[PDB]
Amino acid sequence: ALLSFERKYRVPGGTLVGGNLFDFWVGPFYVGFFGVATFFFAALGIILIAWSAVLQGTWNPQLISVYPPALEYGLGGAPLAKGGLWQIITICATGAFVSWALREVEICRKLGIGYHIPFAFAFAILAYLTLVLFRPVMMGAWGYAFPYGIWTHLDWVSNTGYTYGNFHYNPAHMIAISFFFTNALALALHGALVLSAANPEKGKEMRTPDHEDTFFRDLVGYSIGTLGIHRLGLLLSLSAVFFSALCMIITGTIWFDQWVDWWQWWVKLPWWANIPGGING
Amino acid sequence: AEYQNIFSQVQVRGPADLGMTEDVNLANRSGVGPFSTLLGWFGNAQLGPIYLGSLGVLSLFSGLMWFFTIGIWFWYQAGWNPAVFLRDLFFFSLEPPAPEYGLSFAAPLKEGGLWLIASFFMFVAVWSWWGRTYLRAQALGMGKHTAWAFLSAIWLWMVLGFIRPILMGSWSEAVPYGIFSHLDWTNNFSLVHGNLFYNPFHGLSIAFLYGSALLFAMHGATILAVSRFGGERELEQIADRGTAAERAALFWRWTMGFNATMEGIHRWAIWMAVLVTLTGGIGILLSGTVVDNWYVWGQNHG
Amino acid sequence: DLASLAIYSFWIFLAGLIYYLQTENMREGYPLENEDGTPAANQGPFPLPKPKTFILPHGRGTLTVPGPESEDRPIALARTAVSEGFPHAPTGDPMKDGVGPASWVARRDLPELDGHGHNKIKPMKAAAGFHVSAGKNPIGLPVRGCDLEIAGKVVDIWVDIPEQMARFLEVELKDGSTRLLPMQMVKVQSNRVHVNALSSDLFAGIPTIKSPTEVTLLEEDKICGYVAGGLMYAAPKRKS
Ligand code: BCL
Ligand code: BCL
Ligand code: BCL
Ligand SMILES: CC[C@H]1c2cc3[nH]c4c(c3C)C(=O)[C@H](C(=O)OC)c4c3nc(cc4[nH]c(cc(n2)[C@@H]1C)c(C(C)=O)c4C)[C@@H](C)[C@@H]3CCC(=O)OC/C=C(\C)CCC[C@H](C)CCC[C@H](C)CCCC(C)C
Ligand SMILES: CC[C@H]1c2cc3[nH]c4c(c3C)C(=O)[C@H](C(=O)OC)c4c3nc(cc4[nH]c(cc(n2)[C@@H]1C)c(C(C)=O)c4C)[C@@H](C)[C@@H]3CCC(=O)OC/C=C(\C)CCC[C@H](C)CCC[C@H](C)CCCC(C)C
Ligand SMILES: COC(C)(C)C/C=C/C(C)=C/C=C/C(C)=C/C=C/C(C)=C/C=C\C=C(C)\C=C\C=C(/C)CC/C=C(\C)CCC=C(C)C
Ligand SMILES: COC1=C(OC)C(=O)C(C/C=C(/C)CCC=C(C)C)=C(C)C1=O
Ligand SMILES: CCCCCCCCCCCC[N+](C)(C)[O-]
Ligand SMILES: CCCCCCCCCCCC[N+](C)(C)[O-]
Ligand SMILES: CCCCCCCCCCCC[N+](C)(C)[O-]
Ligand SMILES: CCCCCCCCCCCC[N+](C)(C)[O-]
Ligand SMILES: CCCCCCCCCCCC[N+](C)(C)[O-]
Ligand SMILES: [Fe+3]
Repeated sequence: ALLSFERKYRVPGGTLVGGNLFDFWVGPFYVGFFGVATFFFAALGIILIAWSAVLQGTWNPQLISVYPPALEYGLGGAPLAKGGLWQIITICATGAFVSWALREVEICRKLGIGYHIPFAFAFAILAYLTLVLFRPVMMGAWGYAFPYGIWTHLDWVSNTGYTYGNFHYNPAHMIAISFFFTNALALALHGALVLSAANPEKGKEMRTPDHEDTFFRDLVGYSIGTLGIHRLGLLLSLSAVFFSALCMIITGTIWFDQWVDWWQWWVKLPWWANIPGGING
Repeated sequence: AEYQNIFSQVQVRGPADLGMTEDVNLANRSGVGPFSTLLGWFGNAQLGPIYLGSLGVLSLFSGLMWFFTIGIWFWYQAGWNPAVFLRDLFFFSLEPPAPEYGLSFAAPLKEGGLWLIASFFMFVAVWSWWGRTYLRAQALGMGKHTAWAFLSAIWLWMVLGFIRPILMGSWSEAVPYGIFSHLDWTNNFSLVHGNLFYNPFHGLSIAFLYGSALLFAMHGATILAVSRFGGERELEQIADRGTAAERAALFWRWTMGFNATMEGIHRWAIWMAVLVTLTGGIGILLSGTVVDNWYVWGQNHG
Repeated sequence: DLASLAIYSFWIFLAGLIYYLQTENMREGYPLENEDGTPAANQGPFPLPKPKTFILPHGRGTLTVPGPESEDRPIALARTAVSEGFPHAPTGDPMKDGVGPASWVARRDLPELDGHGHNKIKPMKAAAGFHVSAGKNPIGLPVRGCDLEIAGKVVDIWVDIPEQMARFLEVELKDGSTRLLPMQMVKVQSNRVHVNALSSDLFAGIPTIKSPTEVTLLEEDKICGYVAGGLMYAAPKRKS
């Protein structure tokens, strides 16, 4: 039940709420007040999904789908079988996620480490909330939120995107994507570089970070360095999600037409709008 | 307010670092570039040196030729007018031959020939660049993980512009060189194949893409969180585990019931990333060759 | 069809990959132990991988993992409950004893070396010709603790030579001795360096280094562990 080096870190303290009341572990898992909260929210959420399943009349994981209230309900409550369960499940999700983050904070405090992890996780939570809470509130109905179903959530992505033509033309979406692709590129390179140093050619001694800097300078003329790369991975992944949330919060609110037509502002600039030739003249 | 180690508070500089020699031909390294204090707030301030070498010259020449071939075509489409060039920059497109030319190199310059030329230059640029990722690691005595990882990206690229068009029997199937047009190509590809959301290899590629951002956010944040114990000196933590590697492992064990090591996290990393384009390339390669319509395929599960 | 075969094959591969990855990640810290240090009955469903050996440069030997695990240091903690899963209370002063968030690992009592076999980290005064190149130069500033009292003054920066970065501040105390403070644990301001982790009376207790111009991996761990431990253990002497 403990890693060989683990006991010396399992001291009391670091809790945000409850003092010593929940300051303990179950097997590997730390509990804390927010562990209890996570369990409660997650448990209720999962039970309510099972109830939604019974009302839908299926137990198939590929079929269970919990839909938000239809648009006619606006931002009001809805009967349980008609959107109310979605609404309660969504409060449960939010509670579970935020509790998870706060429990991560208690774990940081006990371990004497920085808070970067739950800070990073809060970006994911904020993206979830953009889709289920902020955007629907700004648009005036819960029904603009996505349903909780493996395939139905994808139907929502497709239907929502094509509401604005080819969603590729959302410029915040272009930036978000560039960060996702760049992030995966940097992840591959970070993983490869460390491993190439730690696992050198057969019979050779482990390489050093000097060799990692060297390899990358040789390759592209620059190395960000061992601190820099971890700063970078963090920035790229959080930027991707920040621009994801941004690209959706502006869609259906400040911009609601076909995204492709947004780009006309550039083509229509007075200095060149009327010059013949090219694609747009 | 506590210091978070996202940007440095104090930069230091010493003599230009010329790097490790090992088996590298030093005659082929440049001098050092400038030092950027701006860059140094976040990463290393030093630029260069870079390794040149004849393979390097080949890749760069070939890559520029690819770029200039597309750019010359763009100027032509703009009627050689600078104002129209900038106006319509994202709208120009160098397109592959029509389906009627099949896989022949017989299409006229203005009607596919130039696409094939640009593509030829791209092909030599990328593969010679791949050679370089291998050879630079070799000369340093390092493992070949970078070249192996790069090969996964190359796989999707090759599938899109080369292998799939060959298997389909025409260059018309390949991607155009253009900002907006490559996006239109992508949307069209999905529409024409019955919605890629029904391709299990696309869903997997997405799981790995999102999973890459999840994992880099986790790993980047963890290392910064333990940088107060020297956590980013990962190679020495692998050789000689410190309290940084232990607190990092325990954060995750306590959170989610399991954890990594300082070496092993980098293996989760490399695989999470490379599986994006590995599964992706498979999904695309099967599209139209074996499966015409993913929705239809999915109805039969097979 | 071929697509069905590809997807089925992929999932088999992926199960194999996850098995490989998880077992690779069990090269440290396993076998799992009870709270008393004996092997736990339940080791889980993944077995340990076959050992691998890292060849270390500069005659430092090798590391083979997995291998016999031991703390190699006394741990001054005791149970607070009659069953597994509760916290273990410090039996002494946890900052002095190096437990909880003040923990250190029995790393090699040698300095990390660069690719050329020289000490990776040096006081800047001994590093030719390293100098501050941007930002407020902390050298000469008074150092303030979380009790808002001055504990000393900065007399140097210890720098990572191959990576060209500030790693520690060297701080001289009232008695003329110095201590190292992790760069990540200080705030350089216009008129001072502020250390939230430690109150001024705790600076003397920062682990010292044996040689004034180098620091071993063991000493770094004890220093960094102690300073970070102050966040929890100096909370009484902090201080809005
Ligand atoms: C036909 C469909 C349209 C489309 C329309 C849309 C729409 C609509 C959306 C996107 C959004 C996304 N699109 Mg798009 N877009 C398409 C084409 C693409 C293409 C491409 C190559 O063609 C790409 C790369 C992308 C990529 C992008 C990403 C920028 C973004 C999704 C990531 C995200 O929001 O993460 C953010 C991450 C989360 C929301 C996850 C949060 C989860 C956390 C908090 C907790 C959950 C855990 C819990 C349940 C645990 C389970 C328990 C177990 C123990 C694990 N799109 C086409 C053109 N796109 C989305 C977006 O930006 O959303 C904000 C979005 O809504
Ligand atoms: C992010 C922008 C869009 C969106 C765009 C798409 C698109 C497009 C795709 C997915 C796909 C996935 N999405 Mg989605 N998805 C959205 C928001 C979510 C949210 C959420 C906010 O709570 C969740 C939990 C999921 C989860 C899912 C998984 C079923 C599937 C793999 C994702 C993954 O590996 O991520 C990376 C994270 C990890 C690798 C960690 C593991 C987490 C996964 C495996 C947890 C599964 C949770 C699920 C079964 C919920 C059960 C909750 C229980 C009741 C507790 N999506 C929003 C609406 N998603 C893919 C798919 O194949 O779907 C069929 C896919 O092609
Ligand atoms: C309407 C649009 C369709 C769509 C159709 C497509 C198509 C078509 C494809 C994808 C593909 C992907 N889609 Mg999709 N996709 C849709 C909806 C989405 C959504 C969503 C709705 O949220 C998401 C998240 C995604 C996500 C993804 C990715 C997981 C995947 C691309 C991986 C990658 O890293 O490629 C980026 C990486 C590369 C292209 C590799 C590049 C390789 C190297 C060699 C580059 C060399 C460049 C060099 C020469 C230039 C140098 C310049 C420098 C300045 C020097 N899609 C909808 C349904 N999608 C790809 C895939 O694999 O599908 C299975 C793909 O082909
Ligand atoms: C911001 C950058 C990226 C990121 C970062 C991030 N995610 C994080 C963290 C970080 C730093 C962690 O600390 C935390 C973690 O512990 O990881 C292992 C986490 C995490 N990210 C996770 C998932 C996840 N992250 C995702 C995305 C991202 N995470 C971003 C791309 C996605 C995507 C992309 O779809 C998913 C699926 C978990 C593995 C973990 C959080 C686990 C957690 O909050 O646990 C508490 C909650 C439960 C145990 C279950 C709650 C059940 C609900 C009450 C009911 C279900 C409702 C749900 C809305 C239905 C969804 C159905 C779907 C089919 C749509
Ligand atoms: C495994 C999945 C991810 C991945 C991995 C990956 N990519 C890789 C590799 C790996 C591991 C590298 O080893 C390789 C690399 O060297 O990275 C730094 C690379 C790489 N991925 C790249 C791009 C890229 N990767 C992509 C993404 C991805 N790569 C996936 C997400 C994408 C996307 C998402 O569309 C792009 C655009 C390159 C940065 C690099 C491959 C470089 C290359 O093949 O170069 C050939 C061409 C040239 C030599 C130069 C061409 C000229 C330019 C068009 C403009 C001119 C600029 C010039 C450099 C100036 C010089 C002027 C002089 C005269 C002064
Ligand atoms: C101002 O003017 C100057 C002089 C500066 C020039 C300006 C340049 C400009 C504006 C150029 C712009 C370039 C652009 C917009 C490029 C965009 C490219 C994109 C978006 C590409 C995306 C997809 C590319 C793919 C998938 C290509 C794959 C290609 C291959 C796999 C190569 C296949 C090889 C073939 C078919 C040749 C066959 C030859 C043999 C026998 C090997
Ligand atoms: C071990 O540490 C690491 C660094 O330090 C030594 C880096 O220098 C880099 C390389 C940095 C770059 C430029 C990432 C490439 C991504 C883009 C935006 C093209 C990696 C991967 C790394 O792992
Ligand atoms: C609200 C979504 C329903 C959650 C169901 C639980 C997730 C199971 C994951 C799908 C499993 C697919 N499988 C293995 C049956 O084929
Ligand atoms: C992808 C990052 C691009 C790196 C930028 C390239 C910098 C190389 C500078 C080295 C050349 C120095 N110089 C001019 C003296 O030859
Ligand atoms: C894809 C999601 C699967 C959820 C399982 C997550 C793996 C956790 C493994 C740790 C199990 C803890 N323990 C020791 C009680 O078994
Ligand atoms: C490097 C290996 C990482 C292991 C993570 C596995 C993620 C698999 C995603 C499960 C969902 C599959 N799906 C629904 C996208 O098809
Ligand atoms: C993303 C792929 C799924 C990852 C979850 C499975 C890994 C957890 C297994 C580790 C079990 C921990 N244990 C018992 C060995 O200590
Ligand atoms: Fe790392």
